Amino acid sequence: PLQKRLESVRKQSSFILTPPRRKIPQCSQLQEDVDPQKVAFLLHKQWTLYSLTPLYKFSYSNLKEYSRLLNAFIVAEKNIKVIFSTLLGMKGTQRDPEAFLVQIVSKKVLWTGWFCCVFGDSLLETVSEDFTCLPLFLANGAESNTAIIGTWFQKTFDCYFSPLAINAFNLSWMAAMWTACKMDHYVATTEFLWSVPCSPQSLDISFAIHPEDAKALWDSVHKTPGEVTQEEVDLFMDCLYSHFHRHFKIHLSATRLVRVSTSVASAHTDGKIKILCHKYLIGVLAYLTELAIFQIE
Amino acid sequence: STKESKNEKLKEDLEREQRWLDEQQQIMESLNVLHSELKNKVKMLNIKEYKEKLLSTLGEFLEDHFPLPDVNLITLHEMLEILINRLFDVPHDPYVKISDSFWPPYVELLLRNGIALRHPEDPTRIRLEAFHQ
Amino acid sequence: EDALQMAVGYFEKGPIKASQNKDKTLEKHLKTVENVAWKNGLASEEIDILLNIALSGKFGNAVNTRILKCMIPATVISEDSVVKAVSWLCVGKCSGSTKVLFYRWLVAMFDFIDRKEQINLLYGFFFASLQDDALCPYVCHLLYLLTKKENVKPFRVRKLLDLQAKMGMQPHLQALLSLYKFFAPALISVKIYFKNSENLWKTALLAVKQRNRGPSVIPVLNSGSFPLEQLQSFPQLLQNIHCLELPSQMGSVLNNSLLLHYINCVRDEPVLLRFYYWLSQTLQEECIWYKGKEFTNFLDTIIRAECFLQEGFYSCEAFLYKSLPLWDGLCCRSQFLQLVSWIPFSSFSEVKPLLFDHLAQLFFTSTIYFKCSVLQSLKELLQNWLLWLSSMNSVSKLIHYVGWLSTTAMRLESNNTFLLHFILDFYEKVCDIYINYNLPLVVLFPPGIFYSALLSLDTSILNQLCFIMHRYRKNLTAASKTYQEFNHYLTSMVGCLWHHPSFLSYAVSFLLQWSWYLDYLFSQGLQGLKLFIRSSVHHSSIP
Amino acid sequence: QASESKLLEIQTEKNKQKQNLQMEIKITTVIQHVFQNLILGSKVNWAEDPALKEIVLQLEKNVDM
Repeated sequence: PLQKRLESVRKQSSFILTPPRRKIPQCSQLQEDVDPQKVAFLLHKQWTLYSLTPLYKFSYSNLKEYSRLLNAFIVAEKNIKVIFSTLLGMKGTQRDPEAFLVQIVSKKVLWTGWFCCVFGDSLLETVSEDFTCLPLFLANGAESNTAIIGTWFQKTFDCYFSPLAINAFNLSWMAAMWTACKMDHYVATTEFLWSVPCSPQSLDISFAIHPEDAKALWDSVHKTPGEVTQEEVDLFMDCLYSHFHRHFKIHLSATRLVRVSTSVASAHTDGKIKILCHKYLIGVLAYLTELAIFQIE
Repeated sequence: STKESKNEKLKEDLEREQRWLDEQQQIMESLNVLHSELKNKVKMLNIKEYKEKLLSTLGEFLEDHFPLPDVNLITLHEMLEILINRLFDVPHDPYVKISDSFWPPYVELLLRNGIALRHPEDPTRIRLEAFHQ
Repeated sequence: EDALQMAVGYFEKGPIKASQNKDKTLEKHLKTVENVAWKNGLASEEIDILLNIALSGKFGNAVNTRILKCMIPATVISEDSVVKAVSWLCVGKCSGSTKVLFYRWLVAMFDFIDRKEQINLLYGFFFASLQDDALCPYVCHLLYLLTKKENVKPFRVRKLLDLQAKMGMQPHLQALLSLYKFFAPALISVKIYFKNSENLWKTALLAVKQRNRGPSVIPVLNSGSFPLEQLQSFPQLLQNIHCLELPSQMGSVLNNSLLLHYINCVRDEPVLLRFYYWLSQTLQEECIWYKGKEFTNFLDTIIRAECFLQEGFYSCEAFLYKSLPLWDGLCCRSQFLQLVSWIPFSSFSEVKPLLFDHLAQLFFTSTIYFKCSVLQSLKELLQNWLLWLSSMNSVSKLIHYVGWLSTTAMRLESNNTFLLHFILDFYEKVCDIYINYNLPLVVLFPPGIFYSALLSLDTSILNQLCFIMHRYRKNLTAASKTYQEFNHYLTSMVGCLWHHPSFLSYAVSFLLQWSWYLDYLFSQGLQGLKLFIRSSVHHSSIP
Repeated sequence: QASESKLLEIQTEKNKQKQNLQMEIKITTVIQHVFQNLILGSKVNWAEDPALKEIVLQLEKNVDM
């Protein structure tokens, strides 16, 4: 059945094909079904990433039942309440299932969980009808609450959250991706963070570039319009490294990139995401949505 | 030494194989007999026999354990019959008025044991608990 | 009599006259009972007597309490005793603390009652005790274990909802209500801890019997379909195989062979994906956390389950594909090499680029014992593939590849016979394709191994070569260039045989102890040699 | 293989079969509950009475079966 062709497709999945070019996201206003207040609460906040196997027998109707079940589990673990909400307009395609939010309110929200999937169809192409595919989870709150919610979900839907990790290659690619994005209001200078590998804690280089200089350098190293290519990313990194070495005769290339921040969003290797501008928000998710699939497959 | 080790390993694996074979055997006879029983198998009269048996035994139990002392009182059987009849004849008003023929101990007995329920405002009326819903 | 039967009779006689020395007598009898109960347990009959004596109005509250606290079975508990106990509870002349203790005992001794159907018939009497708020938690804990799908009636759901509204969302009420929702979701919209559930009767022998009653890496199992918790015996599975329900998590299926029996034939698509993602992510998290004994034990359990079902898993296959290039060869070598044995049949054109390349990478550079190890793994794979099939180009290419590895390593190790033994054993396992699986395909071992082994210096090598050519001849006569090479080899060994240096040992013994000396060799234990020289060469059929 | 085929066929066939009577079912349920509540209220040791014992076990039967 689905298992056989799924075996074949992950057999074909080898590190031999060239990395495909990616289309630069364009300035896109928030969708009509998207509530500005809900995303405004979501944006300008820190989120922890989690990859998820597809939900088993998940229904969007019995949300109150889920809320009361989580409340019962929490009180069993022990003036708080659990609220389930349905959020429209942030699905990449019609194939991607509807997204929803879970909140913990102390009768002041303390813990928020977001389940979503944008442009994620390969998982949806290899799944049966019973399952719901929202492999992207964003957590914001206390770690104990996150662990409790994860335990409940493991017991209920037969799934786990895996802490999604981002390497230097992916982080550099996404850095180039958002520095390709056009921002009308440069409200945050781009900034990169590094960490020298050493058992005792050592120097952590932070390198910041003025947004105008960064955009000019990007357009200088921008060849294919509306698209980003591996050669563009490599030359971007090479130019930064050459500038750093010309300044200080220090090979930054022998250091691990750990955090990249720009005007629109910021990412960290451990799985920290900060979002500022809505105009590219959706596209952001799509990119990181691929990483969940790449962790599932 | 490898030769011995594999000899006892194969002996253990063979014993496990006979264990699994034996277990799946009775698994097979159980599955086959269940399939045959379902094939051979494939209501009103059964329910009627049960209802009549239950009613006769209930009447005997009532006469043996809830007798009248000696106005004209009715038996607890007739009271239960009136309640059951009104419960299904008038599903929108199953209350029956309490007359002098209702022995007050019987009414209180039906009230204590959750069988009869009092009207929220009219004390002279009681209904039967709808156990079917 | 016997020491205990005297006490049982004394308690059957009921309370006696005014106490002159009767307190001491009652104490002696009660002490004898509890001593027997706490040493090895009580029989069903004695329990049937004493439980109903305690739940009756006879004797005071202390005597009944001690009797209840010493109602520990040595084997099982009769359900008729429990029925009579429920009747005694219905009588009403029982103490409230005694009722609480009896419900606690019924919950604690639930898995020691021989049958529970007649007890489930008393579900109405059990449910009507929810009105009492002193028995409510214990009655809820009992109903949580006793409830089947047939017991979830609309009236009971309504009354339980009203009781929840009266008392609030109590933990026991919420557990019972969640069970009712699981059994009947349509009536609601229109492994759980209970307080005071400490096992007061937990002796050591009762503990060993409770652990014998069970025939986190593994998730804790959470439940007219048969409830999964009630599945505790093989006859129960035999009776209820048709009406089984899939668990919320099937990890407990691994260490519970009862559900494995239904898994073997369920052939359900969704559970396949559910177990695939489960085991794959479990393998990923265990591997990342390792960098060990618990991981080894978990993989051993996986291998044991893999021995059953007579077919390989795919999560393990994907994990091994991902980790083989990164594999050092010594992290969990014992665990890895047993998974390659159970690999699904596939054409020998996609596995080699992804799987066998790193296998050869390790093989050409790792220890000779590791070479014998991977040889055993591949011969087990060949056995499994032939068993499953019972196409031919794939196995032919696999045999050619393993033979190339064989000859290369045979050169590599300065012609060490330790690997030669595994080579020859593998080839014996190969040599029976036509007669074991009805497959008209015979592959011939390379001449390098032929000449290295045939004229080798070890006698057991000569033995197993005689055996292997005898089997090859038997297979050939059972059903072009293959026959020519076989005849050339036969001429080669008949020229080499009737001397051989490997037999000089025997000759020295022949000097220590007769024109015909082959009989002494035969008595030394060369029975394969008789088989080869009597039924294969046919040049001198007579001994 | 034989067991897989047998389970497949039995499952397929099992899915394949898948004013008086209804009101009589309701009345029989009501009578069951009334009898049980009366037996409970009488406080009778029903296990001592053989007929009462074998009838108490007749209760808790789904009439719609």
